Amino acid sequence: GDCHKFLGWCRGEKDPCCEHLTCHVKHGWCVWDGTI
Repeated sequence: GDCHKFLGWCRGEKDPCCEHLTCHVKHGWCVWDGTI
């Protein structure tokens, strides 16, 4: 189950992202999270 690439496309889809990422509904692309 490959993970969506960074700054990909989340809008319309409801699937998980790569490590340290979260499907952004508003923006519409996986963004960094947890690493700070």
